[PDB]
Amino acid sequence: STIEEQAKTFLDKFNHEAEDLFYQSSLASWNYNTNITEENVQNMNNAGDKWSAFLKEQSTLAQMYPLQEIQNLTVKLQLQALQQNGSSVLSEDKSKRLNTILNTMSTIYSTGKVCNPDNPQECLLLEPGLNEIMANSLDYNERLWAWESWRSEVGKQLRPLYEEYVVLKNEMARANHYEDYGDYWRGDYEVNGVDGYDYSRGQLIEDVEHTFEEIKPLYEHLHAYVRAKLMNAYPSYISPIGCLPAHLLGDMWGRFWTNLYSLTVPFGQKPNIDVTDAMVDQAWDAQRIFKEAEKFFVSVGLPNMTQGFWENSMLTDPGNVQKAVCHPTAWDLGKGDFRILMCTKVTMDDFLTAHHEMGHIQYDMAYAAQPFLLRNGANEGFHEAVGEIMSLSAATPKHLKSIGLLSPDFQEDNETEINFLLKQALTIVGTLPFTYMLEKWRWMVFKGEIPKDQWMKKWWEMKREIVGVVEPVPHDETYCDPASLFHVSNDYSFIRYYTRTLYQFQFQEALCQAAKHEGPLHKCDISNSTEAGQKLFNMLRLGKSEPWTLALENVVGAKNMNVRPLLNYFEPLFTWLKDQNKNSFVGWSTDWSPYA
Amino acid sequence: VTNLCPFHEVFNATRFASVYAWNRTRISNCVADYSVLYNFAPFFAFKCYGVSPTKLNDLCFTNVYADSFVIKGNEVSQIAPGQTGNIADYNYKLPDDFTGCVIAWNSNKLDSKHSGNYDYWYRLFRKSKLKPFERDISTEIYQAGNKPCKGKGPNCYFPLQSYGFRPTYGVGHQPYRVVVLSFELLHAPATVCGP
Ligand SMILES: *[C@@H]1O[C@H](CO)[C@@H](O)[C@H](O)[C@H]1NC(C)=O
Ligand SMILES: *[C@@H]1O[C@H](CO)[C@@H](O)[C@H](O)[C@H]1NC(C)=O
Ligand SMILES: *[C@@H]1O[C@H](CO)[C@@H](O)[C@H](O)[C@H]1NC(C)=O
Ligand SMILES: *[C@@H]1O[C@H](CO)[C@@H](O)[C@H](O)[C@H]1NC(C)=O
Ligand SMILES: *[C@@H]1O[C@H](CO)[C@@H](O)[C@H](O)[C@H]1NC(C)=O
Ligand SMILES: *[C@@H]1O[C@H](CO)[C@@H](O)[C@H](O)[C@H]1NC(C)=O
Repeated sequence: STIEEQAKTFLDKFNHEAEDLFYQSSLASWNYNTNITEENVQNMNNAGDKWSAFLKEQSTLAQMYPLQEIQNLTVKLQLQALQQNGSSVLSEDKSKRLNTILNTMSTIYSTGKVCNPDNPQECLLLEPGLNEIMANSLDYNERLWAWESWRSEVGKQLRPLYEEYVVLKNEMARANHYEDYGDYWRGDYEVNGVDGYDYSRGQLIEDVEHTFEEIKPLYEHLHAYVRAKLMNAYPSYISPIGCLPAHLLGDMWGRFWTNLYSLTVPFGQKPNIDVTDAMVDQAWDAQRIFKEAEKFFVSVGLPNMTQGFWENSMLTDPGNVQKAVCHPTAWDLGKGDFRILMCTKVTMDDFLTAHHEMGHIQYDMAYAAQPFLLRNGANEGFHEAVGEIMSLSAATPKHLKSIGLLSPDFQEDNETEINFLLKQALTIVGTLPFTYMLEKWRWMVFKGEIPKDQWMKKWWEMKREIVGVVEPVPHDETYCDPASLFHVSNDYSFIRYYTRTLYQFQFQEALCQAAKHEGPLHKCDISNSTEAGQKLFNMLRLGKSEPWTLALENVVGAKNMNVRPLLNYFEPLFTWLKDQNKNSFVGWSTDWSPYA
Repeated sequence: VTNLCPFHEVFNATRFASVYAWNRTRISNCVADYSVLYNFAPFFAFKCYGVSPTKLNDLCFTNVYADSFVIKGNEVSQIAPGQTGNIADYNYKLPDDFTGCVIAWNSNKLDSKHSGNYDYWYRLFRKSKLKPFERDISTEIYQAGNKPCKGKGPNCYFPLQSYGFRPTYGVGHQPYRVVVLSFELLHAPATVCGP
């Protein structure tokens, strides 16, 4: 028997044992998030430890088959994913140090509290205390206090931990034959051995920067318009040519400009489409929402939800004694078990979230036939992009009127279209420079291009230049403002939100063309279009079995990420923004600061 | 009609044998009344090969062989002549000229104990493909490499794996009970007929 034949038998034994152990861990994790008890914490840890130990043993056994002697690429993909060392390539001492740094930074972030001055007892956590301030408060000093105190009392604790975190992560990545930890993260988009579909890790940097150059004109006019509206609200705080103060952006970091909508709404006398009152007028419950979502996917040729879905999912808050983690999630426990955990309320937001989460379920049911190690999105941005395009069609007035939630007499004029597109750009467009600049800073830190004594200096030079955002308080090298975000202090790659954003509009533009949609792209509804559903399913069933460049080609016809569909979506707003900024300064000066 | 064929035991047994060691029962010297079969259970995958089911009462055979076992929902389709997979290749294989019927029905209530009904095993590895109508109850350690095994090892595997039946699974993974009726007439006068 050849090495490739022994690996096929090894992967055959692995698939059957992994599906059982993964189901035990997923079921124990479900029983805790739906019934938060102390007994369920231990059963979740016991089942999770047995699953983690099984993978560590199989990873060592998988590393006994040399990949060079395997020619079947589907077998090589499963062996390569299982042979991934990760932290197991470091010494036992350094891996124990690394896991301690990771737990401490996660503990500092989740438990870090800030106490108001003159009351050492009135303290606020990030969630919900400081987040409520950064999302609703209009007081300059109150927002400045929450922004600065979170970074000077919690971020400074993370600064020494993050320095040793970079050293050990670089030693881990370089022992796995990567350039640095940033190059390690970029391996999620790597493709080798497929002629015409290969993709290098360094190519992601060039593609992200190239597509970002085309986003600059739209973002600069969005930035200029937001600055003008905010300058009328804070005339003594904002320069007409300077960057935007970092604490006046809608959240703790300015990751999304969504909350700036009340002050930057173009036509503040035309109300939003809120079918929440209509859902209560028609006695809608949580089952009706998910039933309507089920009808949506069925209308495009996708299968209905399994019987076990309606029986095992938790589509409502358990209430009273039984507590649960109300964050909406989609569960793929395996072996035909698909569930959705959600404390659904009769609102329009939960209506759109149900379509977003059931889109993850359709993705899971599609590639369930794949081997165990190939049951995932094409890359890190695929799964979340599939869920986003579902809420895009479900929120259009064309769809809301076809289901009886929006009145037929309700007419849509170009003033409500601009209000909708502006609200969308504050979240979608407003996060792209934030995401790219943050991830580029970490790429350069891991690559060694930013010295330790210039971490915070380079961080805010890039905020001013790339994001057009200035810090309200000068920060020396005792701070660690990037670590004040969850993903940085909890060791999660961030570029997935940039690629996913460009993916979802590539998906939507392609599916809407298959649905024969006429008019602006943002008004599209792919409902009742089996042709669009067939084109999407041709990628969902692939899972990780094929390169992401090929999976993307099955939907959009192109092999690479493209920013043109994103610009096609926001073109009605981009032309309106340019007309609004005809007597305003577009761009920003990086030398101005609110503390100058 | 005084000697009805004992179909009350095949389709209503307390528990069925594993697929790798499927149970075989011989039915002969009796009057066969298939009309009561639908009363036994809500049949899901009734399928006859080489004989029209509606005429089952109008035919005679020398002997009948009922092969009973339990498989998963996905593996039900593997019980068919000319089929390949795991059950059809290493556990239970039908002849290419198979004549008879196959009756498969869901048993989620009786074969799911909420903690894993690991009493039902299936053969995962074998040296060669199973001959038609053969039982391989051998439990020798399977060798995948070239080194001697004489027991379990890195490339020495147990040929049998236990099903993890639970009631929480979907219809595709919930246990299905299968009874394959094979009709045979070699030389002897048919002692099995209809009413
Ligand atoms: C949740 O846990 C409590 C604590 O034992 C138990 O009484 C209750 O039955 C559990 N509920 C469910 C749905 O498992
Ligand atoms: C690769 O192996 C799988 C089984 O693991 C098989 O189904 C597939 O046909 C093989 N592909 C090639 C190109 O040999
Ligand atoms: C895993 O780590 C070992 C050393 O600990 C190394 O020799 C091997 O090449 C690594 N393999 C992979 C796939 O990372
Ligand atoms: C899905 O719909 C079909 C009819 O098109 C129905 O036969 C089937 O039972 C449904 N599935 C579930 C799980 O209800
Ligand atoms: C889709 O078809 C249904 C009937 O099958 C109809 O009630 C609904 O209005 C249609 N919606 C769209 C957007 O065409
Ligand atoms: C909307 O269209 C009307 C003409 O139909 C035009 O006069 C008006 O300027 C437009 N407004 C915007 C914001 O596009």
